[PDB]
Amino acid sequence: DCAWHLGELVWCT
Amino acid sequence: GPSVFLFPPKPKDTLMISRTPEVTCVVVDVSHEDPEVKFNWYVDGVEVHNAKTKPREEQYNSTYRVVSVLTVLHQDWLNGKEYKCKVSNKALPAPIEKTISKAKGQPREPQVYTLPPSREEMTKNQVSLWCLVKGFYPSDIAVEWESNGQPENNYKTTPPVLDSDGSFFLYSKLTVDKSRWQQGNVFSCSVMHEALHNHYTQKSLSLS
Amino acid sequence: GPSVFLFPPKPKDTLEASRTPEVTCVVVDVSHEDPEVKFNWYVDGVEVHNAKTKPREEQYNSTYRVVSVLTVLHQDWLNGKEYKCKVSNKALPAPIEKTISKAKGQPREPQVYTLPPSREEMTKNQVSLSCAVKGFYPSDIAVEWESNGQPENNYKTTPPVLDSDGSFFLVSKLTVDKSRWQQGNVFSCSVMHEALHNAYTQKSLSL
Ligand SMILES: *[C@@H]1O[C@H](CO[C@@H]2O[C@@H](C)[C@@H](O)[C@@H](O)[C@@H]2O)[C@@H](O[C@@H]2O[C@H](CO)[C@@H](O[C@@H]3O[C@H](CO[C@H]4O[C@H](CO)[C@@H](O)[C@H](O)[C@@H]4O[C@@H]4O[C@H](CO)[C@@H](O[C@@H]5O[C@H](CO)[C@H](O)[C@H](O)[C@H]5O)[C@H](O)[C@H]4NC(C)=O)[C@@H](O)[C@H](O[C@H]4O[C@H](CO)[C@@H](O)[C@H](O)[C@@H]4O)[C@@H]3O)[C@H](O)[C@H]2NC(C)=O)[C@H](O)[C@H]1NC(C)=O
Ligand SMILES: *[C@@H]1O[C@H](CO[C@@H]2O[C@@H](C)[C@@H](O)[C@@H](O)[C@@H]2O)[C@@H](O[C@@H]2O[C@H](CO)[C@@H](O[C@@H]3O[C@H](CO[C@H]4O[C@H](CO)[C@@H](O)[C@H](O)[C@@H]4O[C@@H]4O[C@H](CO)[C@@H](O[C@@H]5O[C@H](CO)[C@H](O)[C@H](O)[C@H]5O)[C@H](O)[C@H]4NC(C)=O)[C@@H](O)[C@H](O[C@H]4O[C@H](CO)[C@@H](O)[C@H](O)[C@@H]4O)[C@@H]3O)[C@H](O)[C@H]2NC(C)=O)[C@H](O)[C@H]1NC(C)=O
Repeated sequence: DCAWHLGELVWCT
Repeated sequence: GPSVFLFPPKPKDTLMISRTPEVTCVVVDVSHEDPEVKFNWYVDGVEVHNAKTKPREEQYNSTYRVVSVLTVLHQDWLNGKEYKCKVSNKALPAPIEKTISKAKGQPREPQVYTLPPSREEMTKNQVSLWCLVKGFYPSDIAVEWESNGQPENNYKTTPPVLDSDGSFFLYSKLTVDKSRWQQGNVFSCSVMHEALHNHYTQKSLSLS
Repeated sequence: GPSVFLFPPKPKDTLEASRTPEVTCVVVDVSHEDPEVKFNWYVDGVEVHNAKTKPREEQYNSTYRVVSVLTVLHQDWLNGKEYKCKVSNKALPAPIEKTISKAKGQPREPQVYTLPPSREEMTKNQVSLSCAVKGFYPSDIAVEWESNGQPENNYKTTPPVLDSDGSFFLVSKLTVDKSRWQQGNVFSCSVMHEALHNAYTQKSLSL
């Protein structure tokens, strides 16, 4: 799954 | 004589796959007479060659600043590889060497808690929403606030403080007009750190 | 030649009637060939003669540390008087002067809010009690904790942080065994600052 920060991609496992 | 300063990438750049971390090697006090500088870069001791020299910059004090920049892989940084910058110059009887890397030690996941304003603050024009971030290591971190998908910029965040258990903590304080709180707007504390799942967590706070 | 460093009094010392605030003029890199240091102290330009020299101290890197201490009245410091140390030494082309005073600008009164632990912290071994202090000027402050009239020492406090209105804020975080919180015990954050009534306030927190 992924984390987004204000629309912007942080990281995915 | 010339001196060297080696800077790490920004925490945010190492934590966001969508960004590009870099290490920066700065040679100040380069003389007009011998402006030529040689850079050798090493990653855990192996020489790498993909660095690029930034444009030379003349300084108000009749010296040049020379800067080499080396891009880095997020995981090389986060796995704690050591980056070495080696500077050589005619005014330098011996090459200067400098190293950096992520602070050494077991990464620990921040615990992120949101704290509503005190009932005693409710008299005031504006109120404080706090976000306590504790138990994190290393101390590289980013903390930002938002509401309804938009950045909330009226915040200040304390420097990381070394806690008695060897981790760090800090507080972030977001100040909002009291009517924005009374109106039930949901505000969120966003934390980026390497030891969080996907490097990211969000904790929300609203009128109860 | 030597270098001079001039240090203020402890905020606590200027804020408690019982304590003796002092201002300290430290002279490092004093040579062995020329250990003699002349100190001249001025308070707002007026020379004073009551400073006292500390025992000279060998540093083992070929130099002495030579220190003069000037006692100050609480009101003189807080009224913003300027303290000048002038250092003369045979290794100086001329006397090094330094000055210190409290930081300038209307003092402002800390607003002191104790914040209980988050519900989400509640299944952990210990919990954090927060004493949030904001709106204070100058940044000189002291924060401590206690419970049932006994000191509570297991806390850490952030440095003061300059806020967008030009005042400062900090938080102090006390960690206590969860059980101690759950059982309704009262914990108290004590804050000393010039702009508080009696240079002192105490706020309490309990479940
Ligand atoms: C001749 O002039 C030059 C230039 O003088 C400048 O202009 C004049 C008019 C004055 O205003 C000066 O103040 C100006 O600097 C003199 O050069 C200076 O020499 C100093 C030492 O001699 C050196 O001091 C050291 O600074 C370190 C911190 O430097 C930071 O921050 C300062 C200010 O806060 C800033 O000026 C520097 O550029 C540097 O900024 C960082 O740059 C890095 C690299 O770019 C950034 O990181 C990168 O950023 C990019 C994107 O931007 C990306 O994110 C990358 O991922 C990332 O790598 C970073 O963001 C910048 N930070 C900030 C805050 O902006 C100190 O750490 C260091 O301390 C250590 O060493 C000391 C011993 O010397 C110890 O006391 C100490 O404890 C430490 O061990 C030094 O204090 C100055 O940096 C330097 N100025 C410049 C511009 O390089 C020169 O000295 C003078 N010569 C003579 C003979 O008179
Ligand atoms: C030979 O050795 C000496 C001694 O050094 C020690 O011994 C050797 C063996 C080494 O092991 C060292 O590591 C040891 O320290 C060297 O002396 C050093 O010189 C430095 C300058 O070259 C100087 O650095 C400057 O320090 C300032 C801060 O000093 C504070 O904090 C330091 C470190 O945290 C501490 O060591 C100092 O003692 C001093 O501590 C404060 O002392 C004051 C006054 O006593 C205390 O205040 C009083 O407290 C009492 C109660 O005790 C009472 O309440 C009074 O009311 C109150 O006044 C205070 O509590 C102490 N504070 C702390 C935190 O502990 C820096 O601010 C300064 O920076 C400034 O200047 C720079 C430009 O000039 C700027 O870059 C900067 O931004 C600032 O403007 C300097 O960095 C060291 O202090 C000094 N060490 C000592 C012990 O004096 C010597 O250099 C060396 N020579 C050679 C040739 O090798």
